[PDB]
Amino acid sequence: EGADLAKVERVAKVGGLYKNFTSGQALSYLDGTLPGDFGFDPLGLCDPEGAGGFITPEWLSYSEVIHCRWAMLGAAGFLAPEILATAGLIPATPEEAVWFRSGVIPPAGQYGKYWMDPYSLFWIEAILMNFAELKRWQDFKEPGSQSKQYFLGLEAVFGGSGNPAYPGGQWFNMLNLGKTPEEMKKLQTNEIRNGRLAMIACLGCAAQGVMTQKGPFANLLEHLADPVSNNLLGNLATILK
Amino acid sequence: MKDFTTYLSTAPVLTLLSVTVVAGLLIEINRFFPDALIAAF
Amino acid sequence: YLGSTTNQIMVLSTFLPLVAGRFGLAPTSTRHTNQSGIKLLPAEKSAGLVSNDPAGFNAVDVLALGALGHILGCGIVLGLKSTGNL
Amino acid sequence: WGAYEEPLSLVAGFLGWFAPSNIKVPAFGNESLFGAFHASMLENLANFPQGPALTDKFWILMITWHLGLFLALTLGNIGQAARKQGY
Amino acid sequence: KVQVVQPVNGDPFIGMLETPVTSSPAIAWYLSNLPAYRTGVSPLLRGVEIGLAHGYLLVGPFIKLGPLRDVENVAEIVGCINGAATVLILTLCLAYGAVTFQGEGPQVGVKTLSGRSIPRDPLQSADGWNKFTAGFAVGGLSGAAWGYLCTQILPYY
Amino acid sequence: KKVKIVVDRNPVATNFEKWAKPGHFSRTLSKGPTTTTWIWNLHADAHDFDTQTSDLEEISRKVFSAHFGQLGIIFIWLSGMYFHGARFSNYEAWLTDPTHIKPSAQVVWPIVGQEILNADVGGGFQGLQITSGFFQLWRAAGITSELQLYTTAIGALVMAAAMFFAGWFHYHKAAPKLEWFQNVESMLNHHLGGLLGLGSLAWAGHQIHVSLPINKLLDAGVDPKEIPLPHEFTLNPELMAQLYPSFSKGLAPFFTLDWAQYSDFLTFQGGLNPVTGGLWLTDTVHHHLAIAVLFLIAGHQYRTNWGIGSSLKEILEAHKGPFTGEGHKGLYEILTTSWHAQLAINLALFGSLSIIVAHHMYAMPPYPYLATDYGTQLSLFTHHMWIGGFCIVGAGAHAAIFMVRDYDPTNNYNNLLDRVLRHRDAIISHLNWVCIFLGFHSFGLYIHNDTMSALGRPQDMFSDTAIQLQPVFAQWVQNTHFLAPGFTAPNALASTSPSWGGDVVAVGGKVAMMPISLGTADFLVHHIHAFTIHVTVLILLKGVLYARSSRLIPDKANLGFRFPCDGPGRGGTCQVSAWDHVFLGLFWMYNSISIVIFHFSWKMQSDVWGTVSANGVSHITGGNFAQSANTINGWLRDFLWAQSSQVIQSYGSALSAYGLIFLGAHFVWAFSLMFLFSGRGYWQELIESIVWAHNKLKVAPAIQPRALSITQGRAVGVAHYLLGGIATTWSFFLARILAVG
Ligand code: CLA
Ligand code: CLA
Ligand code: CLA
Ligand code: CLA
Ligand code: CLA
Ligand SMILES: CCCCCCCCCCCCCCCC(=O)OC[C@H](COP(=O)(O)OC[C@@H](O)CO)OC(=O)CCCCCCCCCCCCCCC
Ligand SMILES: CCCCCCCCCCCCCCCC(=O)OC[C@H](COP(=O)(O)OC[C@@H](O)CO)OC(=O)CCCCCCCCCCCCCCC
Ligand SMILES: CC1=C[C@H](O)CC(C)(C)[C@H]1/C=C/C(C)=C/C=C/C(C)=C/C=C/C=C(C)/C=C/C=C(C)/C=C/C1=C(C)C[C@H](O)CC1(C)C
Ligand SMILES: CC1=C(C/C=C(\C)CCC[C@H](C)CCC[C@H](C)CCCC(C)C)C(=O)c2ccccc2C1=O
Ligand code: SF4
Repeated sequence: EGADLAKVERVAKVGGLYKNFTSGQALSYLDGTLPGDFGFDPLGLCDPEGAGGFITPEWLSYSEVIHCRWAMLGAAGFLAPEILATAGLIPATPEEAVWFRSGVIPPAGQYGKYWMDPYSLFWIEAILMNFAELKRWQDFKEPGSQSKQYFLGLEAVFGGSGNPAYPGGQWFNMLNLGKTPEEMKKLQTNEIRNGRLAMIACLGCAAQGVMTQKGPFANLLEHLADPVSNNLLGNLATILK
Repeated sequence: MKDFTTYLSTAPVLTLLSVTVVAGLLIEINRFFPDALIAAF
Repeated sequence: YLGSTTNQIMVLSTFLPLVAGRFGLAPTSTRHTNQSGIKLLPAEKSAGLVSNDPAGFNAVDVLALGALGHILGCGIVLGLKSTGNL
Repeated sequence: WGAYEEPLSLVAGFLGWFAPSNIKVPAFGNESLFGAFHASMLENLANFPQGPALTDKFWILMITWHLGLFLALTLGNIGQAARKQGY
Repeated sequence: KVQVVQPVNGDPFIGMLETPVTSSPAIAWYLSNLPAYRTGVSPLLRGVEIGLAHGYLLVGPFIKLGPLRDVENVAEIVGCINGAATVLILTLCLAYGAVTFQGEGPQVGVKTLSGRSIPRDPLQSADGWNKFTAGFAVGGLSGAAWGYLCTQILPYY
Repeated sequence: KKVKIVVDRNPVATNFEKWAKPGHFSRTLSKGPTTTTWIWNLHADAHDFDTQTSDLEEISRKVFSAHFGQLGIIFIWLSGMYFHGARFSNYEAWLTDPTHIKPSAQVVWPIVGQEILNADVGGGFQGLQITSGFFQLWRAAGITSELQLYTTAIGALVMAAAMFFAGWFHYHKAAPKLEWFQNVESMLNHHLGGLLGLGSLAWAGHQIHVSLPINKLLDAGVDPKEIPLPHEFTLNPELMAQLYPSFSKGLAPFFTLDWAQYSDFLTFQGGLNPVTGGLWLTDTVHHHLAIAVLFLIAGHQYRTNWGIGSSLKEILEAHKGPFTGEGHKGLYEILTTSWHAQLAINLALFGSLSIIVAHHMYAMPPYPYLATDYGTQLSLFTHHMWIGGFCIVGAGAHAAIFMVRDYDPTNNYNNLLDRVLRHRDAIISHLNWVCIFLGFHSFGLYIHNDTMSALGRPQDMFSDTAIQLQPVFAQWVQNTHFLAPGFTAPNALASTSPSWGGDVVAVGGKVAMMPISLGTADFLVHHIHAFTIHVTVLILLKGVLYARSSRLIPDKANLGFRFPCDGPGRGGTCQVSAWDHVFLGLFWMYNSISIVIFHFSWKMQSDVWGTVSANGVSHITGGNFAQSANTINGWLRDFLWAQSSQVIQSYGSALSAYGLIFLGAHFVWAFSLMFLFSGRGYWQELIESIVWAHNKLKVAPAIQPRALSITQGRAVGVAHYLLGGIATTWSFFLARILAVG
């Protein structure tokens, strides 16, 4: 093989370390069409040859965008309560406003002051998410659907577009941001990069919570106070204490 | 549905269901009328 | 722990295989050995790997050489501290 | 060789004349594998009159030393006759 | 690159192969120097040698394992037992010779591995087997007799 | 080139159209059931995917889906085991008294007086005594409660559903292509490190955070309902540190290469735990961690999508010497295109592994309160022995199948396979001679001892009192292992097993393990085992080597792998195919395994199992093996007749079932003789007369009744013979061990 020179040139223009991890196999299908395409695929999962089931370029790209958005929401939700509590804006102590102590994991702590118990909340959550996710999936299977059957008049904004990850109709794109194709591509790149950073941040928050038993903001402040001592290597002695 | 009912009508399926029904009937007869050594009418 | 004998041995035992494989002294993802195992063959680029290093030292080479160096260093350190030295 | 067709070349004497150079190295405990084997051979009778009893130190020492010597002999013969492992 | 396994006498369509066990120089020499593979030696002498060796090696088993092994007179009893065994295998040889050699037929020739024509072994004949059988009796009985003498002599034993 | 996931979308539609058409997979079963032979042929070729299609891709897909279905079935079985242990068992009560309460996990309904089978096991519970060892396994895992068993059962049901869905998905939705299955390098790399290595590491982690604390508290003596829950130990280094002080340092010693600090829970002691009688859980944790690291390292040798790695084909083709001509060339093509060759290799090693497992498990009891449970020990040993023997016979069968169908002379020229096939006569003749020599010098010794004993000459027998046949080699190896600690294993505190020698390990008044002395009887039985194994190997190897051709039949390969014969010509060619060789090998394997299990049972009941009364060890049979196992009469009287009184006197008690099966099995076995000594012609003519009787009353069926084929007759006879014999031994063993254990 020995790469293709011209194909590698595109990845080289991306900058950073996007070149030391690219390969000739990945460059055969990663031509930069999709936003965030930096030629990274050492395992060749998005190879269109022999694709099927859930291992397809369309499904994988859609899943990556969905994960990006969910991770951005998760990271913002992981940092907002602790930051607001550390400043005294909300009537919750910083150790009680941690994300893993809200009630998601009762053994790790739970907030027993909600308007109703977490299990019933999950029941309502399951019904609502079932509706939303099932409609989104049916739209992915049949793009023209979801806008034909009556749905209290909301079906008028479920027409979608060609790309399942970017419906952006009357509701999903209220402000009509990114009117030109180039601007939309740039904004999509921003969204993909932010979502990837949020995914990495969410995984880091989970790891830190398991190893430090504290919140992300608390970990950042303690690391800033003493970086040489408060770090991964310095916290190996006490991981679940 | 027709193919499923046709499969259920095959010799092995029907044989196992018939044997199971007969065995169940005999077991319940012996459960409600146990130790029937002779035909006492 | 930093700057100790164990740290020095681990760092050296991990970095040496990396420099060896980069200067054509240890097998990598481009240069392999024949059936004998002691004769390095010319670099072959059939794997399609790409890297910015002038000699072609890819990332897979870093992972493989680092893993081997870590295994050797761990064994050396354990043998040294389990025998009286170190 | 003079007789047979034995591929055991005369130049291959390094097998049996080099294995002791490595088996004589001390192993911390006792004094050395070959040293202990030779001492047992010269002490627990000259491996001919009476006997090494049942399961003695001499038995394990002899078995281990012969195991190493035989493996070195055969592997070296294979390697030498294979010409840098040309097979 | 050497192939130690070759077809028998280069012919690959004969039910036999040449291996370092069958075509080994030392093995071939030792096997060829046995009294059984002597086409030019009288069958009687070869039979005497074979009988002597067999009779001598046949005493030991009964000496150390016979029913009367725990008695001082075990050597004599065993000498007699070996004599009986030799006589039995003697009648076996005679029966085999009388059944095998009873007719004549224009058999095919015999050649060596190189291709040199050689006559058939005289042992494979009516008179050849009889002479070999007679020598086996004298040698077999002598071997058993010598087995008893070795027990009495032999300072080590 | 380049390992990747290649899959075909929706290849087979999901419907019941073919469910209503039996015999759709076979082309020869399309003319309908004209005779009753069609019904048997429908089941005899259901899983013979090689005949249903000529495409290797479809065969591979069928095998993959069948594997998923088998996994689902195994998961259902596991779920049932856990559910029964959680709802119809006395596990909770057994935990408080594991030395007196007999494990039970089955309860029968009262219908026809069968409620007598609900034995008084203990702990206010009535049920059937189980010998699977599940209670010991659960205790070693720290289950403690019944809710955990129920949760495991539900999880197993979910896993079974997932397995079935996976099979359906991979056969009807996303079916992998042939090139995906032929990735032996990737498959080996994932099965070595990702499967074995990762599984061992995960089990070690569970043992460290769940098994070690719970079991330590149980051994020290604490009520099971008072021990902290597993999560309280897995997520609290303070309590776990209270139990294991090395944990106060966290993970720092592991990353600083100061592993010695972890010596409290990562020991290399040896022997068995004197409280429970099993292996030290810390030693097992250390073992699993070491093997996990080894497997993970081994899972990085084969080359895949990168330059690094080795090539199986390159390694195989590079191993050739002067005595093997071409060498291993062509083996890679055989193992990457023939499923039968892989099945043969896997079955052989799999059965051998099962046998090794049986040996290592009785020698070194790995679970707590397992050695003192004689019933469980004997049952596990015998079960694994039978599984291993069956798998080995199957390996020989599939080797013959490959040699008949997938063999190709153009691809195997002057290689190992060709050279082996070119001198099969020498191999078979030498194996036949060694089998005869072993049979003589092994069975004739027993016959000689019997004759001497009957003649009033015990001084002429091959016993420890007269002509001794001491196994000096085995005794030397045993003593070497006994002296290993502190010498050839300085970091070992004790030997691997107490059988090598030493003191007696007894738990709850019963001997858990003790030195096993080897004498003349052991020498004789070991040579008997060698002889039987050699004969079985001779039969299987002869079938595999002559499956293609032979001097009698030069075109045996054309007739196929499974055919009855080649007519009565040439004197007779009955049972000349490879299938028949497997048919005979099954009988010989049964004989070998039967003698092996008999030897194990008698040896453990006479020199190991027993009770300690501060004055010595009172074995179950009093040690009569060392003085009676040298004759056949001793085996018939002191073992078969003496130990059978437990099964023939079980009527009217809880073990009555064992007394019933014991007889039933005897029937099935004898029943097999009808199919083994008969022929097809007799039954066909008898069926002709019965058919005439049916026609006389207008009740003859259109599906013309036919006698079972010659091959089917042999298969039925062998199946019934082994079922009857194995079930007889099973009933005898279980009744005897449950009545005196
Ligand atoms: C056990 C054997 C097995 C094997 C060899 C395969 C092999 C394959 N599967 Mg499959 N599968 C299996 C079992 C198996 N599967 C089971 C039991 C299920 C039911 C749950 C499925 C359901 C399934 C679906 C729905 C799909 C596949 C697909 C595929 C193909 C691509 C998968 C891939 O590599 O992408 C990547 C693999 C992953 C992303 C897996 C990561 C997520 C899992 C949950 C990781 C956890 C596993 C680990 C053991 C958990 C440990 C415990 C944890 C606490 C650490 C591939 C050929 C895909 C396909 O058709 O490709 C064309 C596809 O869509 N499989
Ligand atoms: C920084 C992260 C980020 C970025 C750069 C983008 C970018 C984009 N998104 Mg996306 N989105 C995100 C996060 C992000 N999103 C998250 C976390 C979710 C989960 C809720 C979504 C869910 C989502 C959907 C469902 C859709 C998009 C769409 C789009 C595209 C439309 C243009 C646009 O609105 O620009 C984005 C502008 C910004 C990111 C700047 C706003 C930043 C502030 C803090 C947000 C404040 C919002 C607040 C609730 C306003 C309330 C009142 C308001 C209505 C006036 C664009 C490329 C649509 C599309 O594909 O068009 C075809 C579309 O269908 N997004
Ligand atoms: C409801 C779901 C469903 C349906 C409708 C089908 C339908 C079909 N399948 Mg399919 N399949 C399924 C699920 C399903 N399958 C699952 C879950 C798997 C994974 C195991 C498979 C794997 C599979 C393979 C590999 C193949 C098919 C094939 C077929 C086609 C014909 C074969 C057939 O069904 O004969 C009828 C089958 C039965 C009536 C049942 C089979 C016997 C069961 C599995 C035994 C279970 C053991 C049970 C415990 C008893 C053993 C112990 C007992 C003695 C007590 C057919 C259209 C074949 C095909 O395409 O034809 C060329 C093909 O080869 N299937
Ligand atoms: C780390 C990766 C991995 C793992 C864990 C496995 C594990 C397994 N493989 Mg698999 N395989 C892999 C990679 C892997 N494989 C790859 C890369 C290939 C392509 C070269 C294959 C091709 C392959 C074939 C052709 C077959 C298997 C089979 C099996 C099963 C053997 C049954 C057994 O004895 O184990 C013990 C059983 C268990 C532990 C049951 C638990 C199962 C859990 C869920 C493990 C599932 C792992 C799976 C790979 C996760 C990804 C699936 C995801 C997409 C949902 C086993 C569960 C055989 C089989 O039985 O088919 C199913 C078989 O036929 N594999
Ligand atoms: C992983 C193990 C494995 C696998 C996958 C296979 C797979 C296969 N084998 Mg094989 N085999 C195995 C192990 C295995 N075998 C073992 C261990 C043996 C030694 C006994 C054999 C001996 C063997 C022979 C002799 C033959 C095969 C054949 C075959 C092929 C056709 C099977 C078929 O559909 O027949 C039909 C399957 C059945 C009729 C199932 C019947 C189950 C038996 C008869 C009942 C046993 C009773 C059971 C224990 C429960 C008793 C309770 C009862 C009272 C209800 C097939 C590819 C045949 C072939 O032609 O190869 C191409 C062939 O003739 N095998
Ligand atoms: C097994 C589990 C592990 C999962 C691994 C598989 C996931 C693969 C993800 C790898 C990334 C792929 C290639 C990215 C390629 C890539 O890097 O992209 C470049 C990266 C992202 O920048 P952009 O995407 O904006 O690049 C465009 C511009 O850079 C143009 O020049 O920029 C960086 O340099 C940040 C990365 C620094 C790395 C952060 C680590 C900081 C920690 C330092 C710690 C010091 C001490 C360490 C002691 C321990
Ligand atoms: C008691 C031992 C248990 C094993 C049973 C031994 C009986 C089997 C005898 C059959 C021999 C058939 C000859 C095949 C002839 C044959 O295969 O051709 C010769 C064979 C071929 O080697 P090549 O030079 O072709 O090597 C290239 C290979 O990569 C390709 O095969 O080399 C051998 O000598 C194999 C060794 C056979 C001898 C095995 C005995 C090993 C001794 C093990 C002793 C264990 C106990 C003592 C340990 C201290
Ligand atoms: C690229 C590539 C290529 C090659 O070839 C292959 C491979 C290697 C495979 C690759 C890679 C991959 C990766 C890296 C992955 C990763 C991922 C992640 C991390 C995700 C996350 C992701 C993440 C996520 C989603 C997350 C999310 C989150 C969330 C929702 C949260 C939520 C919450 C909140 C708010 C708060 C509260 O209190 C709690 C809760 C309720 C909990
Ligand atoms: C009895 C006998 C028959 C006759 C047996 C026949 C025809 C089989 C009869 C089967 C009947 C039709 C079913 C009986 C059902 C039983 C109650 C249970 C059978 C188990 C099945 C479910 C597998 C042969 O055909 C034969 C052929 C070759 C050698 C020996 C023999 C042989 O001994
Ligand atoms: S008796 Fe039966 S198996 Fe034997 S040759 Fe005749 S038909 Fe064939």
